[PDB]
Amino acid sequence: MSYNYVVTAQKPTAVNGCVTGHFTSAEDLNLLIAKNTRLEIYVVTAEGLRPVKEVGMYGKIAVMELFRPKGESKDLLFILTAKYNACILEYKQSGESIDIITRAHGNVQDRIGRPSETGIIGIIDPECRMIGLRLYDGLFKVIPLDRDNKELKAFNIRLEELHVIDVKFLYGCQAPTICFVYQDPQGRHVKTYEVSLREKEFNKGPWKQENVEAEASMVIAVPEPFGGAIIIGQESITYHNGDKYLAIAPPIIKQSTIVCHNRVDPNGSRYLLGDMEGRLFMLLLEKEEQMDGTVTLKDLRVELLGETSIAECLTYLDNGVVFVGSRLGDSQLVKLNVDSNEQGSYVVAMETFTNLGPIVDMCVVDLERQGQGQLVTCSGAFKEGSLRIIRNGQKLHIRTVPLYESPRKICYQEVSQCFGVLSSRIEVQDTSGGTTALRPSASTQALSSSVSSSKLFSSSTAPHETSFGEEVEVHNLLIIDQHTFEVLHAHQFLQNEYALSLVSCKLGKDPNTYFIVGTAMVYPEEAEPKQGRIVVFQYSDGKLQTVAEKEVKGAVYSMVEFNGKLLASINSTVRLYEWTTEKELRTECNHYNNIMALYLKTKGDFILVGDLMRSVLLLAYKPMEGNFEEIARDFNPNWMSAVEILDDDNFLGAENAFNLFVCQKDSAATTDEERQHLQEVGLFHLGEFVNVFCHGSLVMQNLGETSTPTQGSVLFGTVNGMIGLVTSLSESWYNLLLDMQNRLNKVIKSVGKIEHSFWRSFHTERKTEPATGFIDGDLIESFLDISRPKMQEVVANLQYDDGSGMKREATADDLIKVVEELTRIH
Amino acid sequence: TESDWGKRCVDKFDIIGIIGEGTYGQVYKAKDKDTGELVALKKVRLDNEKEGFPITAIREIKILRQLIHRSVVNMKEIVTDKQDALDFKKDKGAFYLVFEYMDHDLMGLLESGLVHFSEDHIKSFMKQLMEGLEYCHKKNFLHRDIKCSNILLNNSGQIKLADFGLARLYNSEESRPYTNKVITLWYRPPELLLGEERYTPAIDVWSCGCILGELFTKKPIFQANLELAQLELISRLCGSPCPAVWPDVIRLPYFNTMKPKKQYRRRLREEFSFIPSAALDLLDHMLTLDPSKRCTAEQTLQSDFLKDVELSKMAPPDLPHWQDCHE
Amino acid sequence: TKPCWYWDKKDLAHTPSQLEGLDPATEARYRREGARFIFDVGTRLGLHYDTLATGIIYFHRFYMFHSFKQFPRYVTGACCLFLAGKVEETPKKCKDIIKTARSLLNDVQFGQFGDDPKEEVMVLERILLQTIKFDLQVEHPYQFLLKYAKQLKGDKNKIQKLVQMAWTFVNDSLCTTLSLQWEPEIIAVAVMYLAGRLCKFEIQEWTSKPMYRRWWEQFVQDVPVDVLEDICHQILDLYSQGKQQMPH
Ligand SMILES: CCCCCCCCNc1nc(N[C@H](CC)CO)nc2c1ncn2C(C)C
Repeated sequence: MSYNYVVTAQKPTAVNGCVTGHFTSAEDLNLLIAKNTRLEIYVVTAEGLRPVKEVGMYGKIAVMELFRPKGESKDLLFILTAKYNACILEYKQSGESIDIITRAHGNVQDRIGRPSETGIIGIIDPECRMIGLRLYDGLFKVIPLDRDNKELKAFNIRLEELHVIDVKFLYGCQAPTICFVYQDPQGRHVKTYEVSLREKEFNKGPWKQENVEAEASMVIAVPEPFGGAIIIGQESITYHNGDKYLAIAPPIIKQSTIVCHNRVDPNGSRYLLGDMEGRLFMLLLEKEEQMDGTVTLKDLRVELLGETSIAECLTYLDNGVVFVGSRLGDSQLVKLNVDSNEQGSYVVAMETFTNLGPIVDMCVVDLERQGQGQLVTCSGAFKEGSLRIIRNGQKLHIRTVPLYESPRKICYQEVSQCFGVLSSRIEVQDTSGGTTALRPSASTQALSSSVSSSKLFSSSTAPHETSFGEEVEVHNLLIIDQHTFEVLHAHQFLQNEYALSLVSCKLGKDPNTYFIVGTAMVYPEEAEPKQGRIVVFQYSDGKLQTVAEKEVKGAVYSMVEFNGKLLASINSTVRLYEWTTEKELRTECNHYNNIMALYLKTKGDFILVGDLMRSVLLLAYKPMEGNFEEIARDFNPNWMSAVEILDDDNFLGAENAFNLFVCQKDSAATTDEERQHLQEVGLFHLGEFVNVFCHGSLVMQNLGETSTPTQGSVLFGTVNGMIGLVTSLSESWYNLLLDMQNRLNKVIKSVGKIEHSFWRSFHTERKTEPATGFIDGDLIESFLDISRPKMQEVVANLQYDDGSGMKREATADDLIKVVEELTRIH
Repeated sequence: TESDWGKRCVDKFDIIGIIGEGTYGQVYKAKDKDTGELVALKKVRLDNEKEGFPITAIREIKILRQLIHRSVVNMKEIVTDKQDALDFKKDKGAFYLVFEYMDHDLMGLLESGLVHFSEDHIKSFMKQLMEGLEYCHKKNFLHRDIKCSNILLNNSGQIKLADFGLARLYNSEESRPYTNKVITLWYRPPELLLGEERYTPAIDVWSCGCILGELFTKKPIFQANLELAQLELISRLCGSPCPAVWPDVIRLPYFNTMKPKKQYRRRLREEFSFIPSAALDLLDHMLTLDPSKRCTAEQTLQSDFLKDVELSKMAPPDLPHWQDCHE
Repeated sequence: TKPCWYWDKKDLAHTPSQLEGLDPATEARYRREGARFIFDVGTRLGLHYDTLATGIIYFHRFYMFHSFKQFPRYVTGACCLFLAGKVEETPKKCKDIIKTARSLLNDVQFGQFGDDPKEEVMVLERILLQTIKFDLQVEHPYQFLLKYAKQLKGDKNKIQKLVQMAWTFVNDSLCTTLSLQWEPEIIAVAVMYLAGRLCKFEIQEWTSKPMYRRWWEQFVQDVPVDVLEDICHQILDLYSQGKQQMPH
């Protein structure tokens, strides 16, 4: 039944991969940046990047590699989507007309296979004879790069080594060779095989296996003159080529895990390395030429250059310029200097590209009383952590508030003209027995500060041992002014106490407005936390006061204000507390039929419970009796990431598989069995990971609203920085927009020839369903961008229904008007 | 005494919530007021009275009071709604079948969340399942509805089989006419896609094999929505039914009717080459087309894969818990 | 765990029926008629012999807990057979049982079903299920007669005569309260003991222990001849009082 509409307000910003090459012309130097489902093509200049083209694809971009087959003038682009949609693409430009050619395409999914732990890997031969794909444990898939393979047909070679860490095609080999690090019970080893297109199997590889570091992570293919491979770990870097073996183990890299690599000098003399704390290193290959005229690797050296944003991908461009692709914080252009500055650094930032990073939580607040509404996000992680203030003004205006620690939850308290923000920072066990923070951050730079002195958990019979160098999270409640975003106060919670939930509200007959935090005692030994606190704070006159504390037997994953009472979820339990005249929390009633009560939302006396593995539940408070009632459950099991209530009958959910769904009350009340079934009337593959749903709109709707067909407004934040909006439609409007989608999909040419219907199909490893109850507003909003011939082709034979006129033909100009009104909801 | 079923009232249980939609009534989770034990209550509604007390429930009562095994769900008692006072006709109150409460069902564990299954976790799982099936098969009972949802798992690693609603006795001496459509299509054997109608205990073995494969991929093996499409998928893997491998296939009602696209060759070992050797041999034998050549439950327990598994070492499946809450 | 379904002959003088003023002869007659009703109805419907017996065993047990004066017997019998069909997987629609019951009962007898025969029966299912304590599984002398006969080796024709004569004795014992006094295994042996004594056969000769004169003890442990003799006496009592004679 329920009909809804989903549009993008801000496209994915997190950088998911980046390559360089000669894609647009055999002459230009290109930088291709991949954000989730989005490809950005840039041209490298002496000042920075000149953008040239951006396309969307109907799939999450998993593999992106540039290769130049023999006979081609310029590089071609290979992409594989997370649904295993593969394609080869070409850039073609005719004067002012830029388009992307689909040269070959197909889906490489296997009927049977176990998806691998280290994810899809895609590598291409140096000789461009074949494309290698590691999709499933125990299997290696080969797409031969022959001229006739326009469908990208492929075969699997049985692979004995089931648990593969990373694999790359090796340079400087007589036959196509793969070098891979694998894990078996004896540790990790490096092994090589040769790949045979004629025999369609592996043959014994060129050089000997060895046992490598236990945490060996990445494989680097070194080009001639060197040949062979370099293996990056947590503590050591090793180079293997035939019988040659080197190992450098500088103490500096042990401090932080290395995650990305990129070649600087095409000859392999220099490589870039980055680590999770954002440090950027230079890996140097010291050459020694022999009397044979041959060149051998003499030694390896590692030199620290400076600090960059935590980088998911690096790519060196030209001269001293490096592009830093960050998934957790802002991406950058940085220049590497030969001479260090006075602080010892060789790295100086050039440009900063906004990344909303992971949006852990967010709230909508009208800071200026305009009625427009502004969006305050918890964005970024670790040192890239920040708040973001977002308002419409045609682009979005975004203010950034750096925190240098991970923000977890945010909530606005108008009475105090400030925000409350939960945050965690990393300290390391130091020689004092205590801990030391790697850097100062918001919770340490607060004007005034406090620390919980709670004695509740002081009664620990069992202690917990600490080793020097281990990381710990230190959680804080931050009080932040709504005009200056100065950290006015920082409250530090107990040792090993995690802050999980935050609300601002009044309770009972108590006129004071409080900050309330739910916590969990997290010990490495415990699979599931068994201790926790609900803490009532009051922010008054620049100081946070501890008002009351209620001990609980679990983690307070979620809390919410409920008609003057406090609704909190503790592990499996959902509890309702009353606030007494003695300023203490008193339990009224409980619900125990859950696995883990991760998410809570309310409306009136109804409560929506989001569970770890049991989808969504509709609870109701029955005031006559003073307890809970089960209205209905979604017995179709799903792993929830966030939930929201749309109206008294429809409920919205987000899956850990990047899927959205809507459940409704069956409203066919004959048997209790029907009433207690929430039926999944809506299914939609979003492609993003939704952390937070939040009612509100950023548009100026205070008297400027006029009228829109869409009703309601839910914003949501995702891990890749994408912000979207969900809204409801009348049956009439859905049918019109849906019928138009089917017309647009026939007209619009997809990159990679990916069927739009396939892309939006609900998808887990176990199920694939066609989408239902959802209009892809981003497809609808593309009607305005298609050429006039295509618009009129779309409207041919299009009829309206349930209107002033029952059947009414559509013209191309009629739909341009409707779509433009739909673009005004964001 | 403990044996006087049907009299004790459901007042003795505090109802926690509804855990599932059953065949003959809703299933509830509850706590025993006196002991504190958690139980599951299958509600039996005869208020429809089209044919009175459902046979599906009658089967589960008749059989589960006979079957006692660690891997077979236990029916603890039967309790009733407050009965109408002094009237035996106006009473429309329902009966409740009291079972032990199991923490999770297998469908739930896989469909949602990444539950990790190592070789040893699968060994302990399959050994319990097949051992239970052997107990039932030695007692000459056929489950006939083996699905992932009907396999229950406590966090302790104990496995128990659950929904005996479609179970009936099997006589090898006296072949009897049976109901053709018995197992769910995803886990249905080929002979029942061709309509044997006189099925052997081997039907259950095929289902458990489909599970064995599913545990190694986390995805069901034969996902099809129509009877024919299932036979095509089964054929793409196991080979097409033909007298060469199944001499009696020609006797089945639909053999000539439901031909697959090709006469496929068996690829089971190739498309499952990533499975351990001991396991692949078990899968190959369980997923044999001819039910008279398909291994029995006893033979599976006497396999290199399960023979030496020590049941004392439960080896629970890996459950994420706190770590999974926030990625 | 499981309920005890066996009483002593002496205990039958204290059934509810007896204590409401029904005399022993009448309750025996009522049981015979109720049993023969169940037997005849299910036979007309084509029911397996186990299904008939199971209904009869429910019926005989039922009137250990209720009085014949408050529960009309032919309604009870029909209800027993209905459930017995579902238990033993030989099901019938309630409307079909009523149809057959009406064919076989006169107008007075069918009066017990009141104004709505199907209803009077379906409603009783609730009571029967609680009464039998949901012990739906029942074993019958038939299976033990065959399991034990299969282990007899000798003259094929003499053994088959023994089996058919004993089988008839089993069918006749369903009308008696023996179903309530002795486990079915004993019944199967007792009927073998009676058929042999009437056929002047010496069964031990056909056993694996031909010099073990108490041949039955290898089948049923701990059975004194007294028990077998008491059972035999009760079966032949039904034959002598009526006009019918031993099958031979
Ligand atoms: C919060 C919602 C879910 C939480 C609970 C997850 C399943 C609980 N475990 C059981 N599941 C089932 N299966 C049901 C129908 C067959 C549906 O799963 N039957 C069970 C269970 N415990 C005992 N029994 C007896 C009746 C056999």
